[PDB]
Amino acid sequence: YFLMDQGDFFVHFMDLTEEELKKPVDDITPTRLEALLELALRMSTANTDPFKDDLKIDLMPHDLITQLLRVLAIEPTELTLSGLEAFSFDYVVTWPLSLIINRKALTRYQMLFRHMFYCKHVERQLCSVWISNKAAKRFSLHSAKWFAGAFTLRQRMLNFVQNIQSYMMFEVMEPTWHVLEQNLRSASNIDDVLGHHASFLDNCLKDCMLTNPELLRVFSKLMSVCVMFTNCLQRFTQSMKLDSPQLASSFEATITKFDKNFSAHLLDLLARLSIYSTSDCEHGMASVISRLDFNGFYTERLERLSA
Amino acid sequence: MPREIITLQLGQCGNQIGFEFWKQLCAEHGISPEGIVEEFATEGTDRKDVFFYQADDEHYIPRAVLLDLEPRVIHSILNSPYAKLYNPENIYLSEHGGGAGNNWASGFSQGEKIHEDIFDIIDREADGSDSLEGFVLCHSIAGGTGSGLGSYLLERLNDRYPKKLVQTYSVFPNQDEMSDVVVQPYNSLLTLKRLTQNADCVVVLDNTALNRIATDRLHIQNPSFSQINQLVSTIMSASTTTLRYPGYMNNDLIGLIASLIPTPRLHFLMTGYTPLTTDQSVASVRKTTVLDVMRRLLQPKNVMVSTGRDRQTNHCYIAILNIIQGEVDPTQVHKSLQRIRERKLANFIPWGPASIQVALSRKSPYLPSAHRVSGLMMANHTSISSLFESSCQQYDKLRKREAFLEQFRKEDIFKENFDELDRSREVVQELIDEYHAATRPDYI
Amino acid sequence: MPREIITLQLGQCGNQIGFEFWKQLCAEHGISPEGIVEEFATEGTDRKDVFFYQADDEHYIPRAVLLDLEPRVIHSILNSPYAKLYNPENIYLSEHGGGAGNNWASGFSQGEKIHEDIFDIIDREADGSDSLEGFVLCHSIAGGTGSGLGSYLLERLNDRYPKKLVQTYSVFPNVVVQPYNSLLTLKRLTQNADCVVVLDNTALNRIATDRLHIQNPSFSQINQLVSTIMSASTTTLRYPGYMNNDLIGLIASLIPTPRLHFLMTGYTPLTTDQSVASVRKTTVLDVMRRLLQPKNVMVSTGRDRQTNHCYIAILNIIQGEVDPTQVHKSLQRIRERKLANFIPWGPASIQVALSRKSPYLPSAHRVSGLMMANHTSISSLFESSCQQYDKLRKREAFLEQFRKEDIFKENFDELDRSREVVQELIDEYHAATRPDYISWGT
Amino acid sequence: LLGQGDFIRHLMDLLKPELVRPATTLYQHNLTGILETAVRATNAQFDSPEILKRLDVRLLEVSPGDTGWDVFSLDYHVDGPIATVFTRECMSHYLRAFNFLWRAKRVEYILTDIRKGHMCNARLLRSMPEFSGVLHHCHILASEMVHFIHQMQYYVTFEVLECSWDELWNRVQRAQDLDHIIAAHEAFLGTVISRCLLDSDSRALLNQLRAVFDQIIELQNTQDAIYRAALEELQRRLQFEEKKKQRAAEEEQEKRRVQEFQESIPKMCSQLRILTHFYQGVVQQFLVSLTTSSDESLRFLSFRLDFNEHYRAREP
Repeated sequence: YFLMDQGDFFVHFMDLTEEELKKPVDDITPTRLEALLELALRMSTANTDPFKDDLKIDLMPHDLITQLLRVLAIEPTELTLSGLEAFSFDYVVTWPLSLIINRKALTRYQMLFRHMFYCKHVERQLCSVWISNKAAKRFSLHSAKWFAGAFTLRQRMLNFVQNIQSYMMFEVMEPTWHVLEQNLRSASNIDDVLGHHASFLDNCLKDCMLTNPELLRVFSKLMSVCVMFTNCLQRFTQSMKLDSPQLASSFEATITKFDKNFSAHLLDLLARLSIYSTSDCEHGMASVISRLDFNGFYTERLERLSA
Repeated sequence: MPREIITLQLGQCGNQIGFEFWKQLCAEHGISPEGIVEEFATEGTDRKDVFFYQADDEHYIPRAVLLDLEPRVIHSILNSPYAKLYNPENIYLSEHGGGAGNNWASGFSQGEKIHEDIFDIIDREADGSDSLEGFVLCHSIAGGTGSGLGSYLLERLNDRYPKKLVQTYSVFPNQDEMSDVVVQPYNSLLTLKRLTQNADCVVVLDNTALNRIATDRLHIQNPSFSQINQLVSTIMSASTTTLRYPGYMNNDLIGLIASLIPTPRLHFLMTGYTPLTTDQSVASVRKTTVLDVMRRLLQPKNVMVSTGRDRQTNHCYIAILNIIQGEVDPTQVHKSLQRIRERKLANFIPWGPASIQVALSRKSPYLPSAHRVSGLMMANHTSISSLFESSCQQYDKLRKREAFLEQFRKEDIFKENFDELDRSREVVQELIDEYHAATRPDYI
Repeated sequence: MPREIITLQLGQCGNQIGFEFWKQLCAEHGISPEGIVEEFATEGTDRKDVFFYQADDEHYIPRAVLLDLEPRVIHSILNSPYAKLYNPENIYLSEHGGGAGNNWASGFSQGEKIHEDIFDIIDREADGSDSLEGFVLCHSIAGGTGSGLGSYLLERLNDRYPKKLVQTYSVFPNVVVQPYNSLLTLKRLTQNADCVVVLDNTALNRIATDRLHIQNPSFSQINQLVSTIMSASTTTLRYPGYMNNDLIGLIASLIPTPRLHFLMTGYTPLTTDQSVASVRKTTVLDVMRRLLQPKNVMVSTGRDRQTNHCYIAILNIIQGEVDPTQVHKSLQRIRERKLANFIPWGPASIQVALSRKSPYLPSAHRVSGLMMANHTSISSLFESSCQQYDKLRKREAFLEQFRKEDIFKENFDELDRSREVVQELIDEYHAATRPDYISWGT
Repeated sequence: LLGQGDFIRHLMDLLKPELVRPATTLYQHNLTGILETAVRATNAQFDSPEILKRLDVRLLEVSPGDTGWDVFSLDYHVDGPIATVFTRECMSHYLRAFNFLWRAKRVEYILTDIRKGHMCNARLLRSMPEFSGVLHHCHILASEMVHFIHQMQYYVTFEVLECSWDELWNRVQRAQDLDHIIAAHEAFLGTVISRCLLDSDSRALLNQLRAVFDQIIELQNTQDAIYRAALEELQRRLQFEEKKKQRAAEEEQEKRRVQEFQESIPKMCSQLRILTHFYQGVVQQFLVSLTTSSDESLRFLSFRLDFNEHYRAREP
């Protein structure tokens, strides 16, 4: 549920709550969210889990990025609120499992689930943008000059997001799960089990870069740039179908500006990761740079921006 | 939520491929030939609804419609062990067994004439699928029924489901062998045009390449159609392994389409499988390191597509997706990726986003795998344009000499003029030019 | 007090429909072909006094009278395994094997000639029934006995029991005098029948060919479908509950009143036993969508671009293990999506009744649902019948046999009145398509 | 609890000519005979014999201004272990739930009867369409009210009855003590009472449901009277036409009847429009009252009834 190990349930929840979570906080019915999640669990492979019904829809008290920044800076009328932003999984604990499961780990897991849901929504939006961008393939290739840049930017952003997501999923969260399993297998007492789980959680927190509100802001900026490009492409597709804000104002110039902003945010995140790798032996930033610069399209850009 | 795929079989070769795919799905899902679910496959955690629709006895019945213009393949499928596996209401057999006569125009006319029944079956499948993602059209570009009727069915599906992903299993004609159908080049051009204009993605399955792979790797002298059907079934199971096994990323066909097709025009992704060895060749527990798996996928001898190695144009892959089935260490996959990036084993598109994906998935528990780790490569590369150019050359050889043009002219599509064949040649040439630009820095 | 229903079977089609309905009732109550309750039917979930008569030896004798102008069908029924199930004293057959000669007037004359036996059987059934709700007349509108004798019996039942509902199982045609017989049967259903259930032969054949994959479907399949539909009509009477289990109430709910007696029938699932429906867990939403599919309608209504057909009233009898929350959700979703166009001149009549199937009947579908709806599309069939009647009348086609009858020996003013009534009914259903329909002329 | 079709279906079908009479004219023997005929015609005869022995017709105190429909109700007696499971409070809650369900069923049946009567006067008397502008104005509002009623009926079927039944069945499946069984039965009764607008703050909701049913009944009675009067006028016109066909006075009588119908159409249209306005106002007021309610079931019912903005385009 929280880590979306069962992909069928996560896909079903995304499909059912695409129009429900995307609605505002008071415009998205929490009962409707729960019903859509239940339908996702029933109509997905997660029904194979005996405790698949134990999961529920949860609403965060604040934005995930805002919470990450506030926690890092430790010692909602002006920010848009949406059910998609607040969508997450919740779990109840019953003693002595309630005496074992606490709310600090629960808060970390809920933050991870909300971040994963936002990333999945961004990837789905990029795929939808590229799918509607395929109309130029069936159309004349010489009447897509403005859309060529938009399609190229959508493909580049989707590929970068996919590579980053694959690297993160296989190196940050997966190491935490493996550490949890191995150390709990080596745990004999309550203290040993707590130490195992805490080692896994601390490895996850350290590898997820949950200490820089500037990094959270940069990731939010990149996601917003991708969303604006997708919105502009969707508006163009809707206008073309009928013919047959800032992003929607211009077709290619706005797409270029959004791509530039997203690339700047990604480069800032890469530089911060490289600095962390240089200071803390932390190979996660090097792996992220390699993943984004596999073909050297952005390897040269990152190297030049380092200077 | 299931991401349903409606398997459409067209022509004799298409019907054989569809029957093989249904048998492979039943075998992987522990479904008996009559459809009955095996006792060992009842408690699976795989998304069985995603890939197959169970029958009223919890019996995996593939949502496949077999359409053929001849009764021989239909009778063979209905007499096959998987006859009861498929639902009877989804199988349509044309009473007129005269076929298309190896003519794409005749096949298109037959598909248009049977559009009502085909459309009814497609609509029944769509209303019967809760979250249907799309339909897969398996047809042959060399035959008449497979080509024309495949194009007709694909156009009907594209019009009826614009929100559904469109994947086509197009059998390309043998570029090295003189096709027994003289109108084969025109039919291949028409099939290519239909795939380029109305299909979101077309996967080329070359029968000549399959025979070459069987002979060179399996030491199969003159492989039979049964061998080709079994290979197609194995390939379909490998392609649907990620859909069957709930993983961490790319759990839906929409995601697979997005990751496999960076260019809407150049959305054709070629397939490679490994290991490709005969059962007689017992390679002693050959430990496939992730680097070795990547090398095998990139190996031309493991590619099931005959793409011309033109030295004038430096072809490169627009995107690469590697699916490893079995117990694969993600650390091993990451080390292989790092070593491959260091060694430049594959040239990426210079005007395409950096796309190299590695997905970890588990193999089917009911299907015996001799290799603990298996690897399949799905990549969108400009090298397929060499095959498109070869098909265009064959079509031009038929069109310029008006060879086998009597069959096309006898149909309404080419009675007045050869605009259909000319459009087919133009679409193939346009795809080839777009692929050549994709190999060039000016693709973006 | 039991609530018995009297079954009147007229013509070959009517006799077949009645026999199939009796066989279905016997199977649902676990009654053998001889009418005796099976050992496994001692715990039957349906009280046989509701639909059948009980003999002194615990033998279930259905309260059906088979009237046929040809002895072949009577002999076939008496040679069938269900011969001992039916009481020999409740069936009257005319000794003169001349029939009606495919003439509505001759059929009416023959029915008047044999009125004594049919009327005596009806009187005996009514006196022997404690709470007889009404009679079900199953016949064909194009045949001779079913049309003429059916109209005569309907008029006699309306005159003797104006307070008793007259339900009819009219087999709608897909005979040169067929247009005249169809017009006469439609007029009789409109003027003397409280409800006429149209069974379109063309629609049944289309459904069978589309779903059963049976090349050149036989009349046996149509008869079996009619039997299944009639069993679904009485499925609402099997499960003790809240609402809508009276024959008159069912008439008022499916065919708004005796004036609006044209009601369409719908059955789901329409699939053979050999075709495995792909593990589609039958949801109330899916069942409603299947019933709402035009191909699942058992009435062949023309797709007229001039007339906007709409549903007047809908009564759905769902038999099986059904969760009321799911049923309510399906009804709500259909209303929200406007899946069914309700008559704008009347309240949206959407009723769903949860009923339990007979314990002795094996059901391939876990949940089944029968839809009886009064829809404006029945007027398409009425318009086709009126056009055929006008075409035959203008050329005096197949009028020689009618002229041979005393009713049409002098003139065809009765046929003119029937044609006028059919035109009035068509125009009334057209007004039903308009919101002004409630106070249309009213 | 009105869980199925047949039994109370036959009961109400017999009661249409029986239970419409005043409750003071209601007979215990007559109600018992109707119920026995319904049971023998339904599965209640084949139901549990203890249940059949406990199913009885219950009537309250006779007061002026009521009918036998609101008095006749089905009661399930509890004795021995059944008495220990259903106490006097349980019996009173069951009686209240049965009365509410009977009222809801009567409202739904009245709506269905009105719809059928309109759709059938569309067929019987549709000889002359000159009164086109009259029926639609009342028809649209009557359809809105009927949709509201159907939404309420689906809400009453599951938000109270189905939820309580599921809770009680699960509790009975997990019952290991008599105190646990008593608590489960009390919880099921309480859920039914709370969801079915039986509280002291929901007296407004019950009065609104009764008023919607009464307005539907009044509109149906007015429509039936108008249809009967128009059918009588049409019968007189048809008699004059038949006399003319068989053969100036007939022509003058027909002209006078046509003029009278044209003049009276405005009055019938005004009554229809008044009923339409009343039904629309009732629906809007019910939606407004439910909007301020804290119950999620009430909010969901209002949202379902206003998803298409049928009551929201009239009550902003």
